[PDB]
Amino acid sequence: PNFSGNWKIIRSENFEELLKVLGVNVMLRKIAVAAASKPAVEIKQEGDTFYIKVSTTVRTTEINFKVGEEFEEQTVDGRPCKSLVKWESENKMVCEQKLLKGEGPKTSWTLELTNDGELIDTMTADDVVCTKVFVRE
Repeated sequence: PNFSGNWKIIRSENFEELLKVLGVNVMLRKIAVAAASKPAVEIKQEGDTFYIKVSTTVRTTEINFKVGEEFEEQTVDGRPCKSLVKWESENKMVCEQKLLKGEGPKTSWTLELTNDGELIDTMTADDVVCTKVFVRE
């Protein structure tokens, strides 16, 4: 199995709390939760090399990485970070993030494919876990 495709969200849990624990103000949180309610997610996987584009109503990020090699991206609250993805198991990658500037709560993300073809995206900030689930278009 593999991750390539266009993915549409089917479940989202705890996203506002994730932003809240990173100090995001209520006005910005409300805007962000609504903007991300139906994101466009596109993944192109070539072996261990990934391209991932995520677009909300007001923001669009593009990341390019190979498993095991550091790359620059942003945290969920928009801070530049150096990231590193490893395979935790066959279907599941986990990313540790380190801020380029300053300090803050520990943040990470994981992406896992299930046998039924779902993509589970987990983001952690401090002690808060946000889970989103997607299916292929």
